[PDB]
Amino acid sequence: IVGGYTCGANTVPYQVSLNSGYHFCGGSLINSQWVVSAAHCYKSGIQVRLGEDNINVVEGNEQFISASKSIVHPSYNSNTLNNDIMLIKLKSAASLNSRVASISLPTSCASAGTQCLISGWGNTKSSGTSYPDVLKCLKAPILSDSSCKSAYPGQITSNMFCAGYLEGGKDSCQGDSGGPVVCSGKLQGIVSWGSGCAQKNKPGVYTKVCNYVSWIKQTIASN
Ligand SMILES: CN/C(=N/C#N)NCCSCc1nc[nH]c1C
Ligand SMILES: [Ca+2]
Ligand SMILES: [Cl-]
Repeated sequence: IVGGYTCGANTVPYQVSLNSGYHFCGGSLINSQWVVSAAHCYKSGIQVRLGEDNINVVEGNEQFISASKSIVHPSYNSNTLNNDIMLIKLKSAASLNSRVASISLPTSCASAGTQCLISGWGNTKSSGTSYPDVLKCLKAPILSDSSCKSAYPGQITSNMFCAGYLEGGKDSCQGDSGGPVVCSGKLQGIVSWGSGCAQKNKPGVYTKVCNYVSWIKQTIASN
């Protein structure tokens, strides 16, 4: 997260770190046994880390649970990033509490202007590189479809929305991938892609989760 603030330990209790020897992607807990992330975060050997603030220090609220099953969206295209969504089933149910909690799926799609909370352990600099160890937060509005398409001509599908600031300075970045965009207690987005981070007229591009709710519920019900 560039131009954000320190969330505060366990204030984003649905935020997960995906770990393969190191944090490499975020995710969102949507029930005791399932995480939503980006398809582009897919790899084997995933350990899901919940109750995390400092990902380099055991602080006392962590649950470390291995993935049993990953499911990349059937229609994921790694070239266009269309349908950038993946489900991870945990080997055991997470123990749910104030610091480890599922986030609600949307019943309706969110609209441009809706303020959202974007979070992750990604890079904090526009130019150069510094990884925070504690979770960073950004309040960002959803941008209009027309702005998003003007910013990235030829690239924005019906499964994508822009959120952030066309003036730049405030964005998601490298390592925030797969992480949540929450708007009024609902998971409306997944950190998917962008052009650099926090550049003028190059806002963050998010997976539009409301399009995927029936696939998510169907998949959970049979897996
Ligand atoms: C992560 N999504 C973003 N939000 C915004 N801006 N940032 C876009 C670039 S981040 C770095 C990168 N680019 C390709 N692969 C990787 C890991
Ligand atoms: Ca920790
Ligand atoms: Cl529009």
